[PDB]
Amino acid sequence: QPLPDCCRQKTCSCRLYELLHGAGNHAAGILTL
Repeated sequence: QPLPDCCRQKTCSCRLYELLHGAGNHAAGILTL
């Protein structure tokens, strides 16, 4: 999977993606399409 954006710009937590990727990864996969 893709790396964290906030981690690249250091504008927020990197594990932020894991939050949704674990509590609902499909939510982002479908909403994005």
